[PDB]
Amino acid sequence: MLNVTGGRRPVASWRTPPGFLERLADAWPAVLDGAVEQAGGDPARVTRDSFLAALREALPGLSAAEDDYARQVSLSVIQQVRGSNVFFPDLDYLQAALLQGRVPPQELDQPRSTLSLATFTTTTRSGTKSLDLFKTTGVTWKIPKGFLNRYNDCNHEVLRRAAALVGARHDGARDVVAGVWGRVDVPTFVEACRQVLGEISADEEEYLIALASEQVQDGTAYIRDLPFLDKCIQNGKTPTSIKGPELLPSIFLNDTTS
Amino acid sequence: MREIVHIQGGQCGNQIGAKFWEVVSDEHGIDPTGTYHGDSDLQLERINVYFNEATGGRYVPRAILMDLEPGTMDSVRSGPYGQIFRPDNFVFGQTGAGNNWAKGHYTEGAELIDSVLDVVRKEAESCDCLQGFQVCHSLGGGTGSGMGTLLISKIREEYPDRMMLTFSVVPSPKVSDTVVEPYNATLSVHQLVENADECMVLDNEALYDICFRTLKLTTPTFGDLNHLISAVMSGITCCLRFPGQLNADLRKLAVNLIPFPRLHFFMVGFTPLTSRGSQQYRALTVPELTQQMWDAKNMMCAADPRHGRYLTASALFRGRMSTKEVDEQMLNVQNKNSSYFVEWIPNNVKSSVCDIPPKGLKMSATFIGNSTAIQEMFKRVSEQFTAMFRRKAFLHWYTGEGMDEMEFTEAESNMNDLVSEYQQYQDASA
Amino acid sequence: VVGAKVMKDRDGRPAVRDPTFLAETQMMKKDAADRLMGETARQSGARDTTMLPNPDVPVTIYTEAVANKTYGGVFPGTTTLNTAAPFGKSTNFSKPMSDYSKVVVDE
Amino acid sequence: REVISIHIGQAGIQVGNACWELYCLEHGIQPDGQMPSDKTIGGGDDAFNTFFSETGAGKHVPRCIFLDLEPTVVDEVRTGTYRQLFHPEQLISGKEDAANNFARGHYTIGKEIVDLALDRIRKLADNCTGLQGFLVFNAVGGGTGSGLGSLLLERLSVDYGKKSKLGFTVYPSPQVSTAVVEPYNSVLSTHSLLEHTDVAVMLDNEAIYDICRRSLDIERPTYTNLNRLIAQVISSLTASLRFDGALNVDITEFQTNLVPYPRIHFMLSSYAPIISAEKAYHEQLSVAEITNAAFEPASMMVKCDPRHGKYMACCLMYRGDVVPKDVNASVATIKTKRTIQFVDWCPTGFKCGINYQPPTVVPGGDLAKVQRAVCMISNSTAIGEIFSRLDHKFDLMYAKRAFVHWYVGEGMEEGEFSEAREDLAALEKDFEEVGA
Amino acid sequence: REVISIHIGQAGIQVGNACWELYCLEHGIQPDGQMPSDKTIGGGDDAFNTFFSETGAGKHVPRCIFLDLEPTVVDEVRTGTYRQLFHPEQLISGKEDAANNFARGHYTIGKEIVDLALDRIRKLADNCTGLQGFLVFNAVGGGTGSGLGSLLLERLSVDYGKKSKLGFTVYPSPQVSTAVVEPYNSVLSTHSLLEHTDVAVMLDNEAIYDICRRSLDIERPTYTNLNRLIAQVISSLTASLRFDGALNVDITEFQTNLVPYPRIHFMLSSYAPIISAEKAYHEQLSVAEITNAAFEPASMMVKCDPRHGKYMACCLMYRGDVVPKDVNASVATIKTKRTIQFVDWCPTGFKCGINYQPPTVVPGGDLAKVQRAVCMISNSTAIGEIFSRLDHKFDLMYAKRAFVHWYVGEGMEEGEFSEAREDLAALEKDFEEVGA
Amino acid sequence: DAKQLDMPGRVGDDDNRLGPSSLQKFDGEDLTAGDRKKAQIEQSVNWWAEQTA
Ligand SMILES: Nc1nc2c(ncn2[C@@H]2O[C@H](COP(=O)(O)OP(=O)(O)OP(=O)(O)O)[C@@H](O)[C@H]2O)c(=O)[nH]1
Ligand SMILES: Nc1nc2c(ncn2[C@@H]2O[C@H](COP(=O)(O)OP(=O)(O)OP(=O)(O)O)[C@@H](O)[C@H]2O)c(=O)[nH]1
Ligand SMILES: Nc1nc2c(ncn2[C@@H]2O[C@H](COP(=O)(O)OP(=O)(O)O)[C@@H](O)[C@H]2O)c(=O)[nH]1
Ligand SMILES: [Mg+2]
Ligand SMILES: [Mg+2]
Repeated sequence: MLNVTGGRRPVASWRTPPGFLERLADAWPAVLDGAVEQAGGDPARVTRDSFLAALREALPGLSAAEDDYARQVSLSVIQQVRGSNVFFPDLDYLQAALLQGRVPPQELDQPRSTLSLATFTTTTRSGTKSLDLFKTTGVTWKIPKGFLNRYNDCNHEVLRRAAALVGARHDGARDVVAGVWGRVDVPTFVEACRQVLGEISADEEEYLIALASEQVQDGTAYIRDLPFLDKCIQNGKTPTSIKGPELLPSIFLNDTTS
Repeated sequence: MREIVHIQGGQCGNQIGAKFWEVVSDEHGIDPTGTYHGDSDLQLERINVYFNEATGGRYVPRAILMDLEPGTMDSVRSGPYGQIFRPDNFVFGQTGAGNNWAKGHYTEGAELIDSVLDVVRKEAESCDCLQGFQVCHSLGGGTGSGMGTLLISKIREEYPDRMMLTFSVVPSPKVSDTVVEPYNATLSVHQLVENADECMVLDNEALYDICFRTLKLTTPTFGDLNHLISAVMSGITCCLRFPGQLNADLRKLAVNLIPFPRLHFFMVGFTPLTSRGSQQYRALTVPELTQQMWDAKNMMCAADPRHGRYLTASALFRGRMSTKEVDEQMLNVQNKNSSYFVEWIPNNVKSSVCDIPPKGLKMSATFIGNSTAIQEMFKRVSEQFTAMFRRKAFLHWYTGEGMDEMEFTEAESNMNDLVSEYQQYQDASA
Repeated sequence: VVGAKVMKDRDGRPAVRDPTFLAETQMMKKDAADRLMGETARQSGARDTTMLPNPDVPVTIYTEAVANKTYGGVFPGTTTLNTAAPFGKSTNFSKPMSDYSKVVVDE
Repeated sequence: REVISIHIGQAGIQVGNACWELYCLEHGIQPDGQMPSDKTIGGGDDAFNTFFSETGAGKHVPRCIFLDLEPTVVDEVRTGTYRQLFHPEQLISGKEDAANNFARGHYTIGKEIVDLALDRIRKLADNCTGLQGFLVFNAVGGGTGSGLGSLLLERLSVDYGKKSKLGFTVYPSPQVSTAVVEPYNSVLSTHSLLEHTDVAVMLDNEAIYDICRRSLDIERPTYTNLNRLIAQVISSLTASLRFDGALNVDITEFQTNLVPYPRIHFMLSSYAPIISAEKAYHEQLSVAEITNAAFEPASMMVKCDPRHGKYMACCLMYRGDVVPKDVNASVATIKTKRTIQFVDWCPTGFKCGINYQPPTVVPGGDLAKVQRAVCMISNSTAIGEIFSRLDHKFDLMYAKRAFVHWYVGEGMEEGEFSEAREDLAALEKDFEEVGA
Repeated sequence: REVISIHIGQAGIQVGNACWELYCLEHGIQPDGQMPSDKTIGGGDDAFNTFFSETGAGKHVPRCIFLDLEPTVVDEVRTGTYRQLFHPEQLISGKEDAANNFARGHYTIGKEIVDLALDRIRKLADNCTGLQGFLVFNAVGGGTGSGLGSLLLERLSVDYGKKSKLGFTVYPSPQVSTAVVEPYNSVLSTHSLLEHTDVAVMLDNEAIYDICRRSLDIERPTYTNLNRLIAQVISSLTASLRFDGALNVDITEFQTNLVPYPRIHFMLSSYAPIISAEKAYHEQLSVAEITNAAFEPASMMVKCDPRHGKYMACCLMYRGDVVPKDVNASVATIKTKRTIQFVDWCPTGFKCGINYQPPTVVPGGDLAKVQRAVCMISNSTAIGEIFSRLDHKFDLMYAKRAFVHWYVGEGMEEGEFSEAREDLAALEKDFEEVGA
Repeated sequence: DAKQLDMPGRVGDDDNRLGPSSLQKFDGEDLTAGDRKKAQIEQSVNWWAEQTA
């Protein structure tokens, strides 16, 4: 099956005979006719025996290894899917598998992560996530120069305003356990920070946006923990458990300082 | 001026403490960010009893958390009103006693308690005039019971003058979690009768009974049990924190309730507590508070007081009340049920009034009755302890650690003579 | 016409039922009473719950707590950045100092 | 909190092949090794740390060693879909079988395989920091599972001594049996399973067969279905270490609250609800009845009848939609009923535990996705009935000196037979005397 | 409050299946399990809880166990319309019949099925919390209805005892009969039906044939029509448990107000009006004439004439638009009339009960939508007539020891034949003395 | 007429006066349980239809 989500399963990847791909490229439009007319006129009802016979008649050719390769690949393809194992689910899947020489084809692979000179973009389940270098690692962000002096004095008013913006009655402390403090949107947080600290430079504001957009929970739109976001912004550090495959080496081997 | 250092031991200790600090923080109007937000000035003058001003309106509680498992501390730090404690005061080990009193008293306690003693001493001299230490723990687990008990003994040896409250829940057979509950409760109680100043016996059995019969909740999770016990602790120390027409500190209550030094186990209640279907139909008078306060099905212990005699009793009231009404109700209660009160102590009811209610309530009450029905609980535990100990069940888990057989014999004998002294004081005459 | 339990009283008057008193005196469970009388109980006690974004996660008490963001407060636990598997133990605060994955944001 | 799991035998690593498939699914780890692309920048749980270790660049190599003597089933693991998941060194494999021969597996091939095995485990424990305990998996029927199984448990106990070794063993069932010399293997194994295991959990096969025949209505069950639900039991008693719960118990609690005497560690496990997808459609799941369902002998994991015995202690792991309110109500009803009876010396014979995460399904598994479940681990005297049932059919074959020449040729003598027999006799006297 | 109903025999589950059709229609249950709220105008309430349990996910399964020995009729239920309604697990089906044999059904086969049955009923009773009582449906003519029907009742009295066990039995008719060994079956069943049934209600088939011939004037009825109006009787005597009326009578009152001696519980029954869709419009239904019509022998459910007997006690259930005034007037004029007579030592020989909800109709049934109805359950000495007529033709066959070799070959002997004979003799002496 | 001029201690579910310190409103009592059970039913129906298919 090709339309399935596509998962990271390891591959077998037989080595293909040399003169096989260029001959399949022009022969397969005939093999598709042969297999269908042998299966009775409709797709998805082809036995691997009928497919091998149609292949053998369409490409006379077929030295020993060149035939054994096709037979073994067809066998793996038919077992790919759990069920009856009497027919082929997708003829196009089989064709692509036979061309690449991989049991699961190149087309069924993941989307990957783009890494332009600075940024790092990952297409995730809910939207896309991005990480801008030259000013951060996974764990520690680079704090702006004149921000902490101005933040540490008016620190608490930021959250008082952030909760008043989402509708917290600041007289009673019932709403904090009710959970209205839990849900705070990212633009509302930055707007409260603007209303508290006055003019916020574009750089410092972007710093705030980045840290909040990190700390926000996946799925929902609001942050998880406001008093924790406080010490987060104060310390300039983040509990990100930055993972391995392609982001972890690309941060610490490349020269992102200058 | 008068100060209370809070100590929470173990999982139950930490979760009770978390709801307690939430309750107090709302009473004094401090938000999760650790700054003042309230309206009345009457909240500021007596937060030195519980907090310490750090920097520009930043009050951190005077608490010391102590346990042996990471999950409990994260449950503390992750919730709201969790980012207000100081991380230095989070003395904390990570092996885990695991329902083993010997582990919590000889192996892990013996090396972790010195670091706990550092933090508690540092926070003890952080203030001027100690009123007393407030230790909240359990008697079922190990890291609460065992280490908490060694902490009590060491503190009482360092500072013997200051007061010492201990809110201890006792394992009840009706809701009995672990198997070695009696092996922990028996040894812990024996140390409590010689070290603690006064104890306030709670139990989950009566707490569940309250949430079912009186509150009539549907899903009484542990959040509400901690909710109830926390309200009890706040009601105890309202008099320190707020001006009253008749004040009553911790040492004043203790001297009015404890007639003899070994006889310091109290049963507690709270008023008002009514279901939300029945809050439409009620009134708020002092008689309306007393009828629910002295109600046997509102105590927070599983001891029916009409099975014994109230040695002494105490009542702390809060709200705009009339002292004549307060004292006439106590007199009427003492005169109607004239058999459940001891003879050789006339006027067995100490009382006090404070003018500041909890936020949103009009009037409230808190009861502390030192009865002789508490020997019902200790006999109920000691009979299970001797049931196992006649047969050395589970005994190897302690004996293979440094404990011997004599510790169990003396612990049972100390439990035996205590319920003997309670029986004799119940059967005394004049 | 399905027959009610208590249809009419001694006089010829229809009966308006009080689900809250039933939920109190456990004559029926509240979870049943609300669904059975969804019209009055919504007016009497009930309101809707907040749902997780992913429907594959089972819906239980703790999942509703973590949905409406009262998880850490009502229930002793630790809040998690992920929401597909909410109750994953996270011990960043308690991790020893030399642990290979330990940040010091809280301290 | 960290725990490593060693598997000894062809049954051990088939159970492990089902257990680890369940663990990767519970933590969202793709079978090639690493979490999906969503969790690459910020990540998440940090719960996996007790079973996996985050290696290198996007890999989570589990904390276990499969070990066997024939390379057949091990290479099946090496060539399956989990080629990438297990480090190559961890999957140990000898050259020739022990072949249902305890002596062969204990004196002939053990001496060269166990040194490599424990020199791997040592560097696994050194990578570990907060080791909770080991947990072993073996069937005492064969030769590898019993022979070097016993040899490994012996050398583990001399290297560590007091560390908790949870032993999930598989005995031969009374009637459904697949070998002939398995009585000899079982008796010679239990003489060291008594003395080196901390807590042992019996798992007979015909009991699980009746479970799949009756409850899950799988009319033709293979071994993969058995190993699937055995994995469910392991997952349910370790979920407290992995995910946070309202009332947690670790591995140290089992040793504390279920072993009243150091020589009595044999636990009849159980599980509920074992329900198919159609009976779940018809039957409601509430804490009261699944607590009852965990106590009936038609849902235990060992073919024995506790109505003949007296419960010593009981442990109850709950997962999912569970409040302490009703579990206290349920254990109340259990303790007031009299269709089951406890031992007099234990008056508080229960221990509950609650976790938040409900058990998962495995695609291809037949259990329905439920909101709650219960795993009981009890202790009784029905186990003492099992050992004598096995002791009799060992003494039958030993009276005529059947098959003895195989063991004596491989290196032992007949003093081992006499001493293993009188050990079972002493253990029988111990169980009868405790139950009084 | 809950009441769970067990059914024993091929007539048991056919009666059970007309009852449960009527119950599902009364509480608006679609046969696939759920109730559509839109279609039913009636107000919603938890009245259904005494039969259906809120199971699974928005599903209601009855509190019932069909049990039979032939797989034919049970598997026919599993293939019919109500497939998804019942459990697959509650319909207990044996593999081989008792085949018109109390012996085969009480000694040989009962000992295998009774353990599975009553160790399932324990799980239903555990699901209940306010269990009112069991009620049994059986025909005593067959083998499993008689044999293990008595074995079930015996082990019920041992297991529970104080919970009420209402019995609705079906005796063979005097002249219309389907079997030959039924005298032996009925006698050997009734010896235990004496001391183990709490309240027994007799139901004969020719009497019901008379009803459908005379009143409903269906000239060619089947067992379904018999099953249908028997379900009308059962529904109308549990309606007080289900729907509260002006004067309710629960299941504990029949025991109190109709059983003057612990060994005298056999109740004539009746029903009125049993009226087709065309006599309904013409006849004006009022409380007076339906109280009259429920008292003639032309309208009873047992072929006997109480004119030869004395009414020991009576019980009148009313449904629909009944005020207490006229029901009190009708019971007054019955008390004054001398065509029937009450026993002298019982002066107040009535117990009325009134429920507001009218009895429902089954679309495709034969009854019309009726405003008000009466279900009488009385007690007399005409039952002493029935058992003596049956005892005559039991000793008739037993004189030549006919068919005896069947029972002796199954495991019986001659002693229980003798003692079951003289037991009916003592009971006859009992009824003749009480009627004095 | 202090009794007659006084409000009831708790007025309904949402009440601005009733914080956590005052014990008139408990979190443990939940009025959302009714609909939460409905959500459970929907989840189970979907899951088991999928598994059956
Ligand atoms: N529960 C369970 N038992 C199994 C399974 N597979 C094999 N067994 C048991 O394994 C026992 C025989 O030993 P094996 O595991 O087959 O082989 P061995 O233990 O490695 O001994 P050798 O054959 O000498 O290598 C039998 O009693 C089976 O019950 C399984 O998948 N599940
Ligand atoms: N009233 C009534 N009686 C029935 C009905 N169906 C069967 N019977 C009676 O059932 C009696 C015999 O028992 P059956 O139910 O036929 O068979 P059984 O009870 O399973 O006993 P075995 O045939 O030996 O297995 C006969 O007297 C029939 O009159 C019915 O629908 N209504
Ligand atoms: N009131 C209350 N009791 C609790 C709580 N948690 C556990 N318990 C009780 O404490 C006993 C076990 O205590 P445990 O957790 O082992 O104490 P610790 O481990 O030393 O902190 C059990 O009987 C529980 O019923 C809680 O949060 N509140
Ligand atoms: Mg093998
Ligand atoms: Mg039949």
